Amino acid sequence: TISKNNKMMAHLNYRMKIILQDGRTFIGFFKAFDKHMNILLAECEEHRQIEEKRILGLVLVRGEHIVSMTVDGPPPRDGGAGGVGQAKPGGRGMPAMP
Amino acid sequence: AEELAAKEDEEFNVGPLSILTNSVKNNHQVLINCRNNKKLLGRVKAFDRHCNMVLENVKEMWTESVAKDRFISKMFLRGDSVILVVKNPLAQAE
Amino acid sequence: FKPESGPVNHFKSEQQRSQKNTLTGFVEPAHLNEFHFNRQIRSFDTLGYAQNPTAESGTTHFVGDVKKAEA
Amino acid sequence: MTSVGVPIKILHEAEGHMVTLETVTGEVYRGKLSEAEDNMNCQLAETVVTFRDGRSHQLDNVFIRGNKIRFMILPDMLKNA
Amino acid sequence: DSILEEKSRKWKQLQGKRYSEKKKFGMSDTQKE
Amino acid sequence: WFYDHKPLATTRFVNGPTYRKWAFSIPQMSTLYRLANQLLTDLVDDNY
Amino acid sequence: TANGLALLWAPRPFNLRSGRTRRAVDVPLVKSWYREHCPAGMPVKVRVSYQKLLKVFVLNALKHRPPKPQKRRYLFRSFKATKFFQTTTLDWVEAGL
Amino acid sequence: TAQRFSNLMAPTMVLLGHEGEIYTGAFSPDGTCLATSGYDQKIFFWNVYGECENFSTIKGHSGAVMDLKFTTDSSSLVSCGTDKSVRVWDMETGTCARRFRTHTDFVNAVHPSRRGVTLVASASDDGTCRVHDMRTKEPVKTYTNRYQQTAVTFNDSSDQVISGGIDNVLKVWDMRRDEITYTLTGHRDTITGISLSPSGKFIISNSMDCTVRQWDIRPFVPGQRSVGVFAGHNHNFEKNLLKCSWSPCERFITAGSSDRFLYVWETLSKKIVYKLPGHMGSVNCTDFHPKEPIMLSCGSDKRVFLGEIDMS
Amino acid sequence: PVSKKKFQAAERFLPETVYKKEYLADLMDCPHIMRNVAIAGHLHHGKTTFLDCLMEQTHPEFYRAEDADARFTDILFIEKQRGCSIKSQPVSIVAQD
RNA sequence: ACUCUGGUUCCUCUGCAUUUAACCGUGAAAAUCUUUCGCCUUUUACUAAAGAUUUCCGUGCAAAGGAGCAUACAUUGAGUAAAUUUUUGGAGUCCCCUCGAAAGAGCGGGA
Ligand SMILES: Nc1nc2c(ncn2[C@@H]2O[C@H](COP(=O)(O)OP(=O)(O)OP(=O)(O)O)[C@@H](O)[C@H]2O)c(=O)[nH]1
Ligand SMILES: [Mg+2]
Ligand SMILES: [Mg+2]
Repeated sequence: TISKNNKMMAHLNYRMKIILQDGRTFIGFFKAFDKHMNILLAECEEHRQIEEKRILGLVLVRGEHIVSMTVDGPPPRDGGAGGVGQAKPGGRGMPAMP
Repeated sequence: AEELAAKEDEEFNVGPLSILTNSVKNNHQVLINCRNNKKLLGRVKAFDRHCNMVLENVKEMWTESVAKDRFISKMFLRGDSVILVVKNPLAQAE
Repeated sequence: FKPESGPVNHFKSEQQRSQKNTLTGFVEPAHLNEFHFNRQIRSFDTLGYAQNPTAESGTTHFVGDVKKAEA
Repeated sequence: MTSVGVPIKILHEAEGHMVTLETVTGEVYRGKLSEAEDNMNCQLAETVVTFRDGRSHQLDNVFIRGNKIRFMILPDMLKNA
Repeated sequence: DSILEEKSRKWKQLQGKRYSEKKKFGMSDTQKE
Repeated sequence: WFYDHKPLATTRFVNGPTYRKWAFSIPQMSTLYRLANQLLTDLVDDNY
Repeated sequence: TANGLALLWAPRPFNLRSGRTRRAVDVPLVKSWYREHCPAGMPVKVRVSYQKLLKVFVLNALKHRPPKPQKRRYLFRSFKATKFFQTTTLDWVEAGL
Repeated sequence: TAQRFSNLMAPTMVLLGHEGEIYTGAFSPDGTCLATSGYDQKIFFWNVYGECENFSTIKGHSGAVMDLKFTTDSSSLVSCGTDKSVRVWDMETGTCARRFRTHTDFVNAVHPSRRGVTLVASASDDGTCRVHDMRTKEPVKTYTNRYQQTAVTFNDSSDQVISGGIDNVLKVWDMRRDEITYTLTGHRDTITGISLSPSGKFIISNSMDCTVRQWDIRPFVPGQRSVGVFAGHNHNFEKNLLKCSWSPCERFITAGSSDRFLYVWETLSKKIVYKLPGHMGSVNCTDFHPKEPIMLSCGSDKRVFLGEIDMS
Repeated sequence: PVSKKKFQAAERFLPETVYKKEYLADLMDCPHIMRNVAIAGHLHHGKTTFLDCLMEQTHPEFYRAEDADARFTDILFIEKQRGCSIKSQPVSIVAQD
């Protein structure tokens, strides 16, 4: 998946939950990475067991400390176009009959 | 890409890695000491400069203290955990 | 399509009673397939028979020398 | 320059803004990132250090070695660059 | 068979000539020589 | 080719028989610039 | 290289190496001559004719009106498109006669 | 003033812009739009309401589009043509999601599976029914019949493929057996269209013999499967593949007609309820709006007629 | 009433840019990362035509003619006609070092 | 992994080429109307300027269809291939005090 360059983006912009080697859990929208597995998380938060929450912001995690990451949530979200004809109202002309 | 994955195997004829070289081709069990303070005893069937190995027919033992052990049919070991590899005197050539 | 009730004029002929739009019949625009239209002309011209052009043709499936059409 | 991954480029655009970074020993430094490097060595001006016990000091400058940074909090606007 | 066999031939010929590539929509706008 | 009717029309230097575009080399353009010289202005800029 | 450096300051079209073709009628071979000042010795006959040609040019350019973005009425294509006209190739003096 | 039956802008609407014989037309199951195509190869989309503006026009076929159906969730349009190809058009993207390039002759009809995994049954002048699964390039099933097949549908459970053609007999192919489990015999001439009732109990099948026969396709039937025969319409020398369709309440049936009239029959009595004039050539395809009493009819005259009917 | 008295260039729309506009607006809060720069010199020493390059780099749809200077910042029609910059025009852009 | 297409040259149709400083035209015609100058026993044909519209010889691009020539599957839009201090070849493990049934946590301390 990730870093297979034809599918580099395989989890980009997903909401992902990141576990660090100190046992912290960060959560955020994973939207960049590096060859050193550095990652940049937008709208990031941290979570701990009791569940305790804190807001961080745009977090850059140095890759050295990442244990693992998982998909937490979908990316945010929002017959084509053309045309030639017209569709004025009308009525049925009566034809001939036998 | 793969050129430096194939050229690698020259130095292992003579370097300290020879205990792995003999462990493979003559099929000696080796008692690979690892981090986690655990011992793996098994026949290496491949290895590399980084000291990865694939182990057949493994006995894992440690103290938990009371002795506990686990049997693993096949394993890949990441070489960064390898402290110390020993040709086990409790085994032989096979 | 409910038929007109009552008798019919003795004086007017069937030609004169007929539904019409011009002096001689009911002209109306049409859209045939150009290929099949040409096929039917040439069958009538060359063979003497063609498939019937009428809408609601009923039993009269062939026109012209119908004996050849069936044979 | 030669290409380098987006996280490092964004770090160079975090220069001149306030940042917060936590070191592997646990201390949290908030300051203004006056310089960054491709190895993510950081110079913080105007720094406030927060120890894990919650005490704090001001520090006029700090250099933190790149491989001793656990994570940073960049500013928000860099998501538009 | 043979009655359906003849009808199978007829349908092949009629459809092919009708939907011929040489008669699809836009063609027969001949160039003056 | 200098005195053909539509010179170069069939060659690579012009788009084709419709004769709508041309793309010359500097040996061509400089030989032509010489041959035109009796008709051309000596002025190098509009300031005159 | 010395020739290329010369072409850069050449009169148009020679500062171009590429472009669209023009109609033979469009190319006014002498127009550069009367745009610039009349040579010092030319008779009054000639000096006046320079001014008069200049006047035509100034009147043309003053009353330009740029061309309408409108449909191209191809008269002769509409003629070529009917059974009544055929095409061939002729010597110009034959077609002229 | 007069009675009204729908949100149509007028009791009859005439939709204009096609450039050739309109062979096929279908409503979106959600009722928002309808799609129409034919010899002009473009596929025109029309809103059912308001100005009925031609809001989109898909292009891509290199041949006449012989048949055209929406998938049941309305997210995709299946279409097939004389370019030997079935195509699935994504509605939100307007783009060819899949192109089942595997038929060897003209594809006459297409029908998507009603539910479950999306499968596309198709029938062709190569004599084969094929069922294409979106997930594979290769077809799931190829059912070689000996003679050209002109019409196809699944059953409602999407596990039998029903087809008809030059041999006049309808085949019913059972997709777990890969055999014809039974045939429906009774048409005197080649079949031009087959359509499956909303409940799936019945099919109609139109034929060049100028009859529509209703067949009972339920697994058990205690006797003869021929339910009834409708008549009134006519097939002319153009030999168009005149389609047929079901009212969404099943009380009414339609078929295309060469006599210019849009025919509606009542399913129970077999009486003609509507024989609407107004086309000027073969009414090739007819369909009902899925939620509201509106009739679609598509002519060889390049005209589409939308209009209200009293579905009493 | 339709007195087309235009005397300066005016853009109906915002042009596209390489940077997002929101990044420009947000950089305004940080005076460490901005510079206020005059460009000066003699007449016709290339000032405006230099700004044309920065415009072309930051605005993908910005058109430079192959044979005339765009002079984006000469917005007055008299500056267009006189061919010289007459009044100073500011241009704020985001640019990478 | 999906659908997307053979190059060239030519013909013809359709659409667009108004935010003009300026330019579809690095060239340059004719007409009509309104007005003002000069011819003049009248009108036409005119003089030479303004303003407003037209016609005519031409121009560009996009898109579609066809017609000739010789012939090639890649490639577009969507998306592939480094064990020596700063990341991806281990400074890792183990043991006491505290709160608490429960398991962690202190810049806690020790090997
Ligand atoms: N050779 C050459 N000429 C240039 C270059 N840049 C600009 N010019 C020309 O120099 C003239 C002046 O360019 P401008 O951009 O108008 O210079 P400017 O200084 O802004 O003019 P003012 O602002 O009015 O003083 C024009 O004729 C340009 O074509 C250049 O890089 N090389
Ligand atoms: Mg300037
Ligand atoms: Mg008189």
